Amino acid sequence: GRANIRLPPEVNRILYIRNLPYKITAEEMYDIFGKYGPIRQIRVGNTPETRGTAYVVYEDIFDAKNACDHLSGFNVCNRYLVVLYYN
Amino acid sequence: GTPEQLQAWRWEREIDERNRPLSDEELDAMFPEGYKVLPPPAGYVPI
Repeated sequence: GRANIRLPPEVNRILYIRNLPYKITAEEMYDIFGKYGPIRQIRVGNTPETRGTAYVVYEDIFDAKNACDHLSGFNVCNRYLVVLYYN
Repeated sequence: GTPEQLQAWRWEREIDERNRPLSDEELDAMFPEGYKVLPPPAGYVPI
C-alpha cells in the first residue's frame, strides 16, 4: 500500500539548495532563510566542488515543508534557486 | 641455548553499547564533507 498523506516521510528538516550566488555573507543568508521563522543551523560549501550550493536545517519539519514549497522557483539577483530533500 | 619464541592471535568486534539519541551532534555526522559552518555575523541585532 502507498497512500497520499501530507508531511511525507521522504522529507526531513534538512533542505538542499542549489544555484546559490558565489559571493554572499551570513548577513544575507540569515535575512533570506529567517524570513520564514527561526533557523536551526547552516553550513556552506568551502571546497571548489561544494561552493555554490548549501544545505539548511530548520527547527521543525512543519515550518521547513511550508517554506520548501513557497521558496521553489524563487528568483534572486536575476537567478532562480532549486530546493531538494536529504536522502 | 634454546630459541625461545611466542605466537600472536586476533580479536573480534567490540561488545555492545548504547549510542546516543538523534542529538544535535548527529547533524555534524549527517552533513557532507567540505561544508564549513555558517554562524551569524558578530554584533547582528535584527528586529
